[PDB]
Amino acid sequence: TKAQPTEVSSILEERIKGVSDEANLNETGRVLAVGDGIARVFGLNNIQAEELVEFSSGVKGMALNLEPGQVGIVLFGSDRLVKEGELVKRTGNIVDVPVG
Amino acid sequence: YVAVGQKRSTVAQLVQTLEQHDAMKYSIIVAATASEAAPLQYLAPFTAASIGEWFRDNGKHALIVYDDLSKQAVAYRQLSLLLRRPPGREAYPGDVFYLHSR
Amino acid sequence: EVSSILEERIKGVSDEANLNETGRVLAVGDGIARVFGLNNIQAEELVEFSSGVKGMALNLEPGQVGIVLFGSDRLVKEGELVKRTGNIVDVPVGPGLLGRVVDALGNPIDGKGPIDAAGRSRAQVKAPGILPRRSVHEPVQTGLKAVDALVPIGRGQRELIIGDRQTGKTAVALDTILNQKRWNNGSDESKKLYCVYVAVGQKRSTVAQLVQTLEQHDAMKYSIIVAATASEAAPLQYLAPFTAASIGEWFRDNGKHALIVYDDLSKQAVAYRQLSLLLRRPPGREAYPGDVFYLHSRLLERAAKLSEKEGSGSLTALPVIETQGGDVSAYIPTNVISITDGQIFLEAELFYKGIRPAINVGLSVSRVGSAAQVKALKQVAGSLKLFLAQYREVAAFAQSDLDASTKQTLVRGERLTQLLKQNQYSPLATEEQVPLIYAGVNGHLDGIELSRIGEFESSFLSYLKSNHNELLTEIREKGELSKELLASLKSATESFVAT
Amino acid sequence: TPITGKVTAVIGAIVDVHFEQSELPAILNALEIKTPQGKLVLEVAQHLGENTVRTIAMDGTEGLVRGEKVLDTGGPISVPVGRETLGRIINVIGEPIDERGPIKSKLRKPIHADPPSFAEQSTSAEILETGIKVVDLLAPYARGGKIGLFGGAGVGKTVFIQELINNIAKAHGGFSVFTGVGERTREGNDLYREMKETGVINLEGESKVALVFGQMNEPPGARARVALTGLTIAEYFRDEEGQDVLLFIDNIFRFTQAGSEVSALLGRIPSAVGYQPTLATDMGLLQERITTTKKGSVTSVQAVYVPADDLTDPAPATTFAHLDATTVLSRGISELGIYPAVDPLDSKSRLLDAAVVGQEHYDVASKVQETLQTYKSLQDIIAILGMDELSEQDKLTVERARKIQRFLSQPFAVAEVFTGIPGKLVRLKDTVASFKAVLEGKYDNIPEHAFYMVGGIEDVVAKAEKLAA
Amino acid sequence: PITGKVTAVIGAIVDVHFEQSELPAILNALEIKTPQGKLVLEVAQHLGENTVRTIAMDGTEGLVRGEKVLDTGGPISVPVGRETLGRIINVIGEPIDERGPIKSKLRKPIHADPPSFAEQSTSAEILETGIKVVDLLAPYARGGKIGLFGGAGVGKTVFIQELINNIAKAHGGFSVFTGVGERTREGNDLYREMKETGVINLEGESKVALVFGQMNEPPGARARVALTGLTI
Amino acid sequence: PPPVRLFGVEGTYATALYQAAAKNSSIDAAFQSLQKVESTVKKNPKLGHLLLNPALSLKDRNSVIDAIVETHKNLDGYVVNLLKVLSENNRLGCFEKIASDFGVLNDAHNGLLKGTVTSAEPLDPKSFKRIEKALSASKLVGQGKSLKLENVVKPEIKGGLIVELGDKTVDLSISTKIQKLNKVLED
Amino acid sequence: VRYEASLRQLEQRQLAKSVISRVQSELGNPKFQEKVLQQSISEIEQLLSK
Repeated sequence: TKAQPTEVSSILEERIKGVSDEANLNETGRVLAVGDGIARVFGLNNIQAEELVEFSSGVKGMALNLEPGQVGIVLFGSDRLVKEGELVKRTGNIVDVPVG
Repeated sequence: YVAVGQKRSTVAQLVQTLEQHDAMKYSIIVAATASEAAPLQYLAPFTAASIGEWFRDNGKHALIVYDDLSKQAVAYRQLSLLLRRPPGREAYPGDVFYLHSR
Repeated sequence: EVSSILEERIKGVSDEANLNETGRVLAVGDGIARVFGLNNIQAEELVEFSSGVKGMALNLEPGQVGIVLFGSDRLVKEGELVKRTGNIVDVPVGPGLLGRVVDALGNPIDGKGPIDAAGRSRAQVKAPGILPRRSVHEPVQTGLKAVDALVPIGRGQRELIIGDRQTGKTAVALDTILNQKRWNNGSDESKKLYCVYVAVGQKRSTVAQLVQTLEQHDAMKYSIIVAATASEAAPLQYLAPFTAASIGEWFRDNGKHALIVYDDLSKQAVAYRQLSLLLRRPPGREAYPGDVFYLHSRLLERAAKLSEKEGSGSLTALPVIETQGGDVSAYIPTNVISITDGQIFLEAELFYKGIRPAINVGLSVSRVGSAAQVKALKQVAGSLKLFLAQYREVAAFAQSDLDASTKQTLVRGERLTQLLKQNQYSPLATEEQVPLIYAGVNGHLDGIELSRIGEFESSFLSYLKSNHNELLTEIREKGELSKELLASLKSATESFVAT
Repeated sequence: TPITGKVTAVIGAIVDVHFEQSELPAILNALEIKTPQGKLVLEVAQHLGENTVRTIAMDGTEGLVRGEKVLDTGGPISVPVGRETLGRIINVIGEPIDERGPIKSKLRKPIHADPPSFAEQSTSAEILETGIKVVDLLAPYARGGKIGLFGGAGVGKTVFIQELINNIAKAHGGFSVFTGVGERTREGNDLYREMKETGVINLEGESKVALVFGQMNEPPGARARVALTGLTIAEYFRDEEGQDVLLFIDNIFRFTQAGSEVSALLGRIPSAVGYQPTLATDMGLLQERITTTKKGSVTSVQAVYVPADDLTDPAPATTFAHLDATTVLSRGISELGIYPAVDPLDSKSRLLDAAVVGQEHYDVASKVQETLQTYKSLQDIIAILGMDELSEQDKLTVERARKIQRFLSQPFAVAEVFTGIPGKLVRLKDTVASFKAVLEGKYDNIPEHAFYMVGGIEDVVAKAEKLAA
Repeated sequence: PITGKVTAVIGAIVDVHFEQSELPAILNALEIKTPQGKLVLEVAQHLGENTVRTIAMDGTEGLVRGEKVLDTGGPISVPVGRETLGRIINVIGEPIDERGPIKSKLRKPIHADPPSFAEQSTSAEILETGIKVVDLLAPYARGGKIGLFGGAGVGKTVFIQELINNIAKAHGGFSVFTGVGERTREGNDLYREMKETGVINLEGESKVALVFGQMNEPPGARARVALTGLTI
Repeated sequence: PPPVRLFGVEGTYATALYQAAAKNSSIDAAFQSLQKVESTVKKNPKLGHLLLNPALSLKDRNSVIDAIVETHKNLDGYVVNLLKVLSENNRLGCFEKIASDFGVLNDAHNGLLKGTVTSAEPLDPKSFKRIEKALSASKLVGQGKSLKLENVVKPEIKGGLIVELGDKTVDLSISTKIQKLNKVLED
Repeated sequence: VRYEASLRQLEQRQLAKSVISRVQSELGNPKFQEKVLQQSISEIEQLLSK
């Protein structure tokens, strides 16, 4: 039909196995697509709008679209470090600068 | 001074012109060069403003140059169209106005 | 009779064979077809459908393949069985195509008997590297002044012919082919051209007129004509320059010279435009795809002069443009121009006002196309190119200063423009053109007034051969003028000017 | 690491691989598909997941079976760099095309290279002289400067770049890098021959010039990474070796156009008119990869093709950010019989703001610009009626400005043949002097033909002698 | 029999779904049985799975989904002969001029393939005309095509009339005037005027045949009147 | 990636199901149960097969699901969760679609090969066996792979026959050949 | 001469429709059945030799 998380075989195989918890939906979620200077993550249902989420390759990137399919996280760097399957952990702080 | 879309070489001439003219004492350069992605380019005017609201709050006077807000729309265009959001006018997403006015 | 031809045919076919793979089509139409299956197919393979129509694989996708139809929609139907030809898209190459009319598939469509071939070689190929290339040295003769050496073309050049369509655009090209007939029957094989005239988007009626015209002019026995006419569908027009150009390259890698005329590359752009939009690819600048550029640059660099290694072969090109009213703001014209070197800007305004050929020389240039000309043809035309771009400036302000010097230039210049004209479809010989440009360059059109330019010309030529043909034997063989020969001509031209 | 795969699809010239094991490569890693033809080198641009990536194709995709092996090299396409890259021609796969064999190298490097940071910066902007009049006066080159030329070929894009090499490269000495991004085949062969004839490169002797040339029968993905291949070679020289260098680039419109072709295919929605959405980031990397470091210093000259002569088109516009000087060449001016074809009102340099070119030079150039701008203003009135149906003061102004326009034509010296007038090499120092005299009426009393195709001051005098006779 | 039920009416695009072993080709004629007339649909695509996409020759307004369609086996077949000369016909091949039926002799498909290369003009043959002004300054030809310029109602209509009379004397030949997107008020005037000046008659055989496609009929019927006149 | 690709065209469900079920080992078992739950849907004649076009909610579909698992229980636990997924996306008509795909995938892993032998006449068993022998000899069917050959009667072939399987075909039909031959014989 | 040329054209179509009648005669006869066996044994020899 059209992409939803049931059109991707890695998500669906596990759904059939009755795992739909295991806290891939709390503070983390697993990357599913990368390229073009954009990233997309699966999970992230405790996300806030405009927040920063740290990709586990030392690249942190902000998130500007929230969707239950693929939360669309815009990167602040390299596509050659950030790659698929990895976990991302929500920083829990909206983007910020020192003032002084 | 806000510099979005520019080559480091250009910025490098400016900062030296200021130090000679005796006025890098109080100048801050917020930069997001063009090599550096579209979100950082976009976030650059906006963190510049916040650094100003602090000066403004405290009873101090400052000036913010936003060079250039036409490349800000462009940056915003790159991310939006690859997050597949419908276009406003000229391919620039229609909620560009909200960014610029706030 | 009618029984015999049918009996022959039925016996020349049996149409029983054993097959590899098949598809059965998914949903067909719009000049693109969607086929189900075809799991072992290679890319750009030829497929043949049960209709009889054949197509080239464009999109190989994981479950389906999207062929493009070489032929009208109506024949293809849904639920037909598609069988792999097993071979990549190719067109017959060899010297059994000279004086056989063909389409872009290589079929005889009236023909002059069935088609014989040395080889076949793939429609699409990519041109040799940087290393096997060499600059031009040998001049292309058009047998028309104003291009002769005034705006030079050489052998392996890619020099352009630009103007508004159907101002007599086609004749300028024919003359190139026609004029080369006594250097094309030589015993110097480097001097022979074998020419292909690609007719894309033109009326099938015009092409039939063109086939007959060449056989009257006895020139069809060293030219091929390729057809993807207006009637015949767009994906065949797209492929028409590519397929023909493979045929051109075959002459070029036997180390012999050739020519190919791509009429009109603006119509290749349209053909490719329609195919592109119906495949869902969004239009670029000027509503033409943004991959148009790719087709022309790949296409054009398979006409190039090769080095000593490759047999010092060449395939020259004259690409023919349909301009949108003499505008060069438009995408397709500039794309052909930036790849190419040299332009043959042609004027409609001039064609109407009795200048045949109407080859404007102001926006006509040669860059690397200027080392084509042998010494005779550098001497005689010397700085005429420059003088008639001093003439343009002199006439901007002849709506400031009015002096004898400016007036003198203007009189020479008008007289010179008149002189360039020559009869069309009998292109005046090169040896014959060498004296005429001498006269004018050496300012000897201060004794001839405009009305009599034509009269002087024939009477001056007749005079020269009967008086002294020595001069002309020299230029036929040597092809380089010496100072002594030059002076001898000057002495003769002034004699004729008085009386 | 080794990663087996098969070629699932070939949709356009943006092939899709499906890997046969759970190991996956990163974005911008390089992959090779084995065919008895050679190889095809393709480069990961997306992962679309389910172990199906989408890869940019640097070789035409003819004859590709589905279910056909691919292999992972484990990183981005690796060129050869060294000081044994000199005298060579390099393609895009790091292989010669001028057939001198395997290109001797110590380090082989990935074509993408993370840009120099804003802590490595030379503040240099010292005058370098072109040896062309128009250029010395209106937009003199600089040690740190970036120059770009725009508009379509008039005098031939390439040919101008050749004069520049003729003059600047025999008096700057040292290394020079040429990167030609999807440049026409024939032209590269003519240049190669000229350098050996003029004893610059020699394959039997030294080679203080290096070369990169692509070909415009190559597929769009390939012509896009011709630019990066040269650029890798350039950085090596600037930094590791620490030498001051040139760069010349012709034609960098072709980089942008190659990107715009692949943009659709990948699965992108592009920007209006048709151009890519990633234009600003990508243009950013190239022009910040040519950015001076505190080792050596470089000066670049870039050629841009416009298919309408509209510099308000989105691709010439993004170029402008990364340029502090320009020398726009316009088709109009060529057609009129003025070579070179520099437009004088669309010229700029950073040093022409003030006395960064010295006060005298600034006064002469400031007034030149004013005179020609008045001439352009009165163009309508001239066409509609003339100049004697104007005021007497104005009539002089028009006539003076007509001598200036003509005066700017300097005969080319490696294209002397093509112009047809023996070349003039007119110094920076001389150009200031010549232009000074002409403004005060000291040569404005003799024909508009004594200004047609002349060099310095001396030549103007000499064309009077001719006309007189 | 190849039959299917209507499963859409998106604009003037009516999609018919057909059952198994029952397959169209592109350009065929579909006739939907109705008590309101018939509607002729032309297959202009195959969307597969035994569904089609067509254009209509008449207003689609009032269609139910579920009405039977029947496939002829190929394009609309329009009458030809010297019984079809002096008759106004819409695209479908039937009288709109209301002088009872046209006596069918032979009928022929509206789409036909371009004639062979050896049968395209290999020379220009000059079409004779009684107008002197025409034959000097712009020779008519048997293979050529001559595009009129000027206003409408300025002499053009009468000029069209003139040419018919010369052709009759010159060769013996007839004509067909085909009107695309015809202005239905003007059609009456021209029909009356043509009969009166005797290039059409109710007394027998005629020269010019008229083919009219009203502008209130869908787009498709406007295009296809042009191929229908040519076949005659 | 599990052996045998069939991802996309809703066949992504089958691939997922196949691998998820391969690792416990109950693909045959599952297949048997999926066909069985599917059959008792089809023989449900009071809008459980007579309505398969969605127009039901989340919640009304959930109680249609509960009705389906009332019929028999013990299908294993993977294909019972599958029902849920299909349910969540609210596609009741793309339930049998998956069933057929999962069947195709299953009988490929087992190696049983479905073909077709179109004719317009219902051909002898001798001929069937002689064809089954010929296919088995050819590289078309290997070993550990079974052969099923199904004749169908189609009106669109009229005389002659065509063998088809593994998208490989040998076509000795009379109907296609008579048409091509007729075309060349109008010339 | 023109009519003779036409006669050749006429001849070509006449001879066409006669072959269409015989196609209908062959499919009408139990030659439909005698010839499917022939197809069968040819197809057997061929498929055996892949």
